[PDB]
Amino acid sequence: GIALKNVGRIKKHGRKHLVSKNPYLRLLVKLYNFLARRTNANFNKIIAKRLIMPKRYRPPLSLSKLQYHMANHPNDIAVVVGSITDDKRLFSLKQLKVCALRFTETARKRIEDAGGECLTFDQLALKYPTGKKCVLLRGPTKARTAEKHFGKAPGKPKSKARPYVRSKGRKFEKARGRRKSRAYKK
Amino acid sequence: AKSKNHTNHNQNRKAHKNGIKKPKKHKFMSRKGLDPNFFRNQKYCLKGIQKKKKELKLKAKQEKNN
Amino acid sequence: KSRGKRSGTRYKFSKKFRKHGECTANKYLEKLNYGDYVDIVCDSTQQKGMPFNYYHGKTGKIFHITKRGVGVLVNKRVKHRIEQKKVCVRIEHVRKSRCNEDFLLRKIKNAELIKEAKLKNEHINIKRKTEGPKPAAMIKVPPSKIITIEPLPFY
Amino acid sequence: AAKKIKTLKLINKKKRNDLRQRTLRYEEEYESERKKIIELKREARKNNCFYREAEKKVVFVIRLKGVNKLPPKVRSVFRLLRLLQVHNGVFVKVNKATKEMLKIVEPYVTYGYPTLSTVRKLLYKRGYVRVGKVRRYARKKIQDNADISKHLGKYNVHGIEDMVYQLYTCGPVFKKVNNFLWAFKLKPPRKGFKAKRHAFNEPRPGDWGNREAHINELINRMI
Amino acid sequence: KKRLQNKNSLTNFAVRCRLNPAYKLLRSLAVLRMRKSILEKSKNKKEKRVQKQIQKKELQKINHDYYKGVAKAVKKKKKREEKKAK
Amino acid sequence: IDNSLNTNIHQYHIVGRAIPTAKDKNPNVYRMCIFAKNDTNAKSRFWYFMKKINKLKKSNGELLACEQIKERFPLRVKNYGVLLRYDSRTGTHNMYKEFRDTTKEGAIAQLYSEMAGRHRARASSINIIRISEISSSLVRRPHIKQLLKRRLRFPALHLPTLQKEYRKKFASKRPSTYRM
Amino acid sequence: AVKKVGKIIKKRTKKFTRFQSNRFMRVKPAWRKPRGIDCRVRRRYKGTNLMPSIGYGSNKKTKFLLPNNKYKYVVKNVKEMEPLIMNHTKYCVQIAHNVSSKKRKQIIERAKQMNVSVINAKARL
RNA sequence: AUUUUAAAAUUAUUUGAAUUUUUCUUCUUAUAAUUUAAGUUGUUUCUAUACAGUACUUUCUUAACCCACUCGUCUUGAAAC
RNA sequence: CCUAUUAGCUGGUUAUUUUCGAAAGAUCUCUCAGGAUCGCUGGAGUUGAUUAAUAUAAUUUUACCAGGUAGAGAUAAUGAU
RNA sequence: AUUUCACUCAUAUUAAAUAAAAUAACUCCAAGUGGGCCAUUUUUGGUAAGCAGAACUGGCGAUGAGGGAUGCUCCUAACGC
Repeated sequence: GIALKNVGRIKKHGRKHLVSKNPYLRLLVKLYNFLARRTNANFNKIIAKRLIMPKRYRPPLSLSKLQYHMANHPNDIAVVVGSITDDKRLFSLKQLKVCALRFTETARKRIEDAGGECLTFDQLALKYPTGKKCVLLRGPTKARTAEKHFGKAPGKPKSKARPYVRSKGRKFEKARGRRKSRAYKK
Repeated sequence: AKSKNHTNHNQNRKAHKNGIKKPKKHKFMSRKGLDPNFFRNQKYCLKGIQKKKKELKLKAKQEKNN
Repeated sequence: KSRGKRSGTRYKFSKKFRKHGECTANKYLEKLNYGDYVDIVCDSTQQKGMPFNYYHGKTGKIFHITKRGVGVLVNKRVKHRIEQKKVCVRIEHVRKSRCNEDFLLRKIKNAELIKEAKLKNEHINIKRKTEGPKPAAMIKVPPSKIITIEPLPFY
Repeated sequence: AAKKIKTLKLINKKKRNDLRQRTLRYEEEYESERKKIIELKREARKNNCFYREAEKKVVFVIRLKGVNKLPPKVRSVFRLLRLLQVHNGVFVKVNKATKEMLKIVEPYVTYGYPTLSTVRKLLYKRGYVRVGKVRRYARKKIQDNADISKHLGKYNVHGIEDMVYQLYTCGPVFKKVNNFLWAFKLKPPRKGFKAKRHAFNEPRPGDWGNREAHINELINRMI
Repeated sequence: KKRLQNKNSLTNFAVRCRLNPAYKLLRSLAVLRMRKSILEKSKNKKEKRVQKQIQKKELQKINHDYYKGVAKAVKKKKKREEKKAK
Repeated sequence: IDNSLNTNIHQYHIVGRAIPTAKDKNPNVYRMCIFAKNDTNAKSRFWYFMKKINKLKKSNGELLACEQIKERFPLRVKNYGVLLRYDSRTGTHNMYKEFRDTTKEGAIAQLYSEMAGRHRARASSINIIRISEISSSLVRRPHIKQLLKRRLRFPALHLPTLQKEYRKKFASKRPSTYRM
Repeated sequence: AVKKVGKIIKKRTKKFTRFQSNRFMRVKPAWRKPRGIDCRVRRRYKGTNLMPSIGYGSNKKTKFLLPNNKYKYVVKNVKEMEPLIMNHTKYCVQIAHNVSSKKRKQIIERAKQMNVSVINAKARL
């Protein structure tokens, strides 16, 4: 017998393999795993890791946020492992070179009209194998509604978690425990 | 019937199984209920600093972009 | 069945022998600043601002200073995790902790040692030594005090 | 196109020569220290004086008990000493901190002063080394100076003889060498123990505690 | 690399010399020092031993003084017990 | 040399001294003769007695010397008188015993065996004080007084102790205990 | 006990039998892991029906190959020997149980002229 | 199928030096080899000059040495009277 | 027939291998054969580390704190004697 | 007090030691559990109990193996073939 943590086996956490059986995504994962192995590039390693992530961890990036993040590098290209969505709040776009998994039709048309272009990750590997002049970006991973219910339970003091309710009227979870007039608040 | 009232047995090894977790010790702490008339003045200080920095930066940007 | 605020503090919250009476006037003159370490020692002569039984003899950093009180962050063990607690006490029950005085003295001394060491470009070991095994010593002793010891009989 | 092989071979040759010279100096130092101790004791005896020698600064510790029924403090100390199995052995540098740690594990270990011959035998015939990436070590028997040079060469410790020197004399590179060295997995003693239950210092036969120079014969039977 | 047999670094001469580049010289010196003929030591044993007479003298003296101290302590304790008897 | 015959008791001369402090710049050193299995055990006994008699513990002390004392004439028979202090199950007693043999260590081994066999006193309960060679005229115990006659002789009534090889299971005829 | 034939090591023979299947006819000898509460075999009591474990697994270099040092391939057609034309030395062939005599004769002929060995060569004749 | 390489050692030549002063002295200069490197190779028999036996492989049945309590379950605790 | 009423209770609850692996504390409860909740556990995922170092530690050392249990006392107080 | 500029406080062994310390931290979903018992040491009630009630740690439970003839808890020691 030996006194070892976890009986002596190193335990990793998170994804180990691609779950999606999408042949194109599998080819892309193969290519970028090879790139990350054969080059020293943390850029390629990060892209290979992110291509594996679940849907909730490759969130969409809006055009406005893309342009805002790319504002200070007009000559480099922006690499997003999620999707690029159009933003109607943005008035004008300006010449963006962006590689991404997928582009919504409106975002694609807007980028092309602005004169930049949309790239796939195979083209990104072909033209920038080590990520020169390439800025890795990701959308808000914690902005989704599911996260609003997480953390401290709604009912703990100073908790910002939304409760699970059928509706949010005056007569749905608003009386005792949410105001001083009925027992306590929060 | 008569039940075992209380024991702290096995509680320590239960506690140490996931270790005795320590507080995260963040760099900044909320100043919500702390020293009013001081942190309000600190807000004024920060506003003044930001205004001076921003006006100087705007002057530089305008004079460099013509 | 009985778990009042001061339950079990018969001896902890009692003044020492011939050490009764209010605090000295010089206690009110001590300087406290934000973030410095402080010892929570309950002074039974002052009843307001009295810390809870658990925090007597603990140490913590200042996170809040008021006109006559202080808020100190103390780690308290709660089963499977340590958790921070903000205890608010009057300045009679708090005292400037010396838990880091050796650290501050070491800081200033090592600073003024490193200054001259770098001035003379001499490489110096600055860390504490945790001294262990002693070297060989070739010690002299005249035979007038090498006394022989025998185990003693029983009486 | 082949200059890389030539320069690598030249570098290896220079490294071999440096290791040779260093080992010769080490042997001279061992002999000189032994002679100096002998003559200093002679002089102290000739005079009306007492010569107390230095403590050996390094101890070798063998775990004696298994992994069941141990207090948490004892288990923590065992983990910090890297004594995880019933016949593991490690080198521990001697100071106040390590000695106090050894005190609370004393009834479950036996330790002593290793001497140069047993240090060399331990490293040569039971010396394994942590080769791989940090936290991915992959125990390998030495068999060659390449891994030693690769990991410890920045302290100029390329060589099993350098490791032996740094271990026997608690040299500047001692923590690194000791940590680089995998915990020794010793055999049971050839002639057996006396009683793991009882102390070496008890008048009855016993084993646990500080054996001092008597650890050498036990290591020899266990190696 | 494929693991192979771990050669005995103490008894297998090639790997021993590979690990310790000075070992071949050290062992050769030990062997040639062992190869010394018996006549020299036979004729030098008395010359070597006679020079240790002063060491033997001080060596007897230290133990003699130690036993004298032990006997003096014994005598003192016996006298103290005799005094306590009355 | 017969390891089945030898014991593992040796005599050690040990000198120790408290570490000098600011109170006293040079403490008085102490010396002892201790019989133990090895030098480590002898030093442990020395520090035990230092702590018991003086207020000096191993943690505040240092060892100036520890050397084994070898018998000058390990083949001359001499008589030893040994004082002793041991505690029984109900009290502590000091007794004086006598032996005769070639080495003080052998006499001490005889003493330990006799105490174990006669009083069931374990070695952990024995304190040896003042073992010394004594003259034949000062011998007090009759079982040794009888060993010092002008010419001493007796028969050899012991049963034979043969080797394992000749300790055969089946004998052709009954052996004789008379022999001699 | 292990049996060793050339490079082949069978770490254990005499396949594991279900606990208590020897003295209950409703309990078939096919192995079932005893779930139980105090089940002797589950607790690994000495001298009773040891349980199978991964330690008994065969060397994967010689795992699935037959005593003829070949992997067996079961065919039901003459058309299922084309892969064996390129593997005649490390695959032996076995005819499926439900193949008639005509097709069996054809398969034996094709295997012989393909110099591929047949396991059940003399079945149904 | 581009590290069973390189070196390390040994042998036979060879260069210079050192030295404990030499038929295992050491350190390199070059060459050619060998293994003590760089996890077992060789020889001779037998099976056998057979096509299934009295051998070999295997299943089964019996013994023999050692071991082995009734399973499932509730239970702190089941072989349980 | 409603009705396969309800049961905090008893009984049962069906292939293999592999990996990880508990609790029988606690708080509230018309609660004490139950439940919710915390703790202990698994699975999933991210951020990190992968740089013999930092985070970190049922460990020690150094420095500084807090205590009134063992002991001691009855002539120091109280209560006994 | 904050902000901006300066200078620089060991790091080439790491502001004490040691550390198969990142096998970490965090988040989500969820199971079972919420009758415990035993041993050493401490301890309350009881004449006492294989009694009742607590503290620490380790075990049994959930676990076989060698030993204690025998034995859920003792000793050694925890388990792939």
